[PDB]
Amino acid sequence: LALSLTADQMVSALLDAEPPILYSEYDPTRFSEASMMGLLTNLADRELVHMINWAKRVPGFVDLTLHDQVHLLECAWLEILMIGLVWRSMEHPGKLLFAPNLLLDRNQGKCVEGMVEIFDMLLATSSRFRMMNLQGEEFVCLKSIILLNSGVYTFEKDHIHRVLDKITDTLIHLMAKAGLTLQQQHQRLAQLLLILSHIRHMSNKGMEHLYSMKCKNVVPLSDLLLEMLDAHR
Amino acid sequence: SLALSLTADQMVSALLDAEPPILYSEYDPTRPFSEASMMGLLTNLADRELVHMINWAKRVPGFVDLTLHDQVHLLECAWLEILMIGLVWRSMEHPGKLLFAPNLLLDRNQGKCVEGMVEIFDMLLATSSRFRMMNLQGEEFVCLKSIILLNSGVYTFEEKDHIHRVLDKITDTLIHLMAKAGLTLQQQHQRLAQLLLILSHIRHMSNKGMEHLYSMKCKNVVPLSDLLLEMLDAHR
Amino acid sequence: KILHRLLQE
Amino acid sequence: KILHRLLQE
Ligand SMILES: CCCOC(=O)c1ccc(O)cc1
Ligand SMILES: CCCOC(=O)c1ccc(O)cc1
Repeated sequence: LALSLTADQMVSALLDAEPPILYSEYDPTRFSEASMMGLLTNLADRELVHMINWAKRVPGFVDLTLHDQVHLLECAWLEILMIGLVWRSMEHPGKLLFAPNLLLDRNQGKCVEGMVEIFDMLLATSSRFRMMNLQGEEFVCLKSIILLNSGVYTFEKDHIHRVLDKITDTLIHLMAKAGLTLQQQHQRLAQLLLILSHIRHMSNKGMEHLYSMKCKNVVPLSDLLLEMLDAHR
Repeated sequence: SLALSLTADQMVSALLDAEPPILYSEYDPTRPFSEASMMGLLTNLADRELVHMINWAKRVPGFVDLTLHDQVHLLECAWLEILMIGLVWRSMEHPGKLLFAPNLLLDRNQGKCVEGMVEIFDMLLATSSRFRMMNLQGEEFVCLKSIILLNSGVYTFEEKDHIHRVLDKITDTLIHLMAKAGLTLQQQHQRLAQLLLILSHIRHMSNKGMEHLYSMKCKNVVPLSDLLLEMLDAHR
Repeated sequence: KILHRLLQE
Repeated sequence: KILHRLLQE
């Protein structure tokens, strides 16, 4: 029934599907390199469990075979965690809101080797969202696009592309509703989708970094996390 | 102005005019391929294409308005994406193959000759398949290629505002092309989205190709030119 | 795979 | 940097 949804219904479905914002186990009276990476990976693992439930609620997703669902999630999981992070951080210039009780400044990225470069990319994306005044309704559309798009060529396809078109229709509906002219709608749609290229880039860099932490056998990664990482070789 | 003063038709004409030539590889059919010799052909080719790319970039409206440091940054960020989209475009009329050069048309089985390369070939072939599925047009291709140049490094930066104004102009241009082609208003935004979403896949392939090239360099498989070495080093 | 298991259960 | 020089030619 995904292809039968109206724009307003798609928006409502995606807003309702949203995962909860999780807290860190961080104790504000305690950082070290091992400490910080442990907090981030612990949080990432818990977010992943909720991401799986969310994906099942994205219209069209459970129409796919289990194998195709697995493939899409394996491809997109870090992109999805990152766009979520960027969104939460949008109102905190210069900071990344990993959790309400774990709001990190750019410089704390240095507590972990190679992390600040990734932090800077995430912060620049947050700034762009701020620059564009990205709306919550737009954000949820973009996040579903990442889920359906990222692994779609690594393949079913026809249905996925029709669902993607419906999400495009929904983004455009939101812009028209907001009073943008046709020219402004097309420009903004393009601006939003071009951010997805940057998010792909950040995920690939983050995956390299993560694989590096996994080899320097120090920070423990959950079994789920290790499998998600392994899917990228 | 002057880039921002262009009409859609003038934008298309400038980009089409700026297009680099299709170059030949140094392929020698007298000897069998080895990992080293196949990689050597691709890196030698990339190096010669890079010189033409640099001169193409200078002809993309808006690019030469940037400082040299910013021009360097954008090309450093986008070069492999740009080579790859060009390869995928050349390859459209050759299902199952990659037309690296007119004298170098390779299938995935030949890609296996280089360790780790077949995975990249498979992604490029899937992208070429997607272009065919979408019936990508030459005018659309040149717009996408310029978007890559201007977009890929833009969030690693006034200068920025200038770039976004140019990017908006290219969006207007894509839409104009599609409308002139008879697409409905809804088909226009749908196709604009389909085209731009491919750029996510192109970024991914570039990142994987960059990792692979770094691996070849770190294993001394082939000697990279100073230019290639510096373009690669920009990616850490 | 664990992911396989979460997508069903 | 070589690219820097090549951009000026
Ligand atoms: C597995 C990577 C952990 O560090 C992150 O980059 C991270 C963690 C949690 C998030 O929501 C986003 C990123
Ligand atoms: C840089 C090593 C890999 O080369 C390529 O992937 C390649 C080379 C030339 C092209 O036009 C496209 C891709």
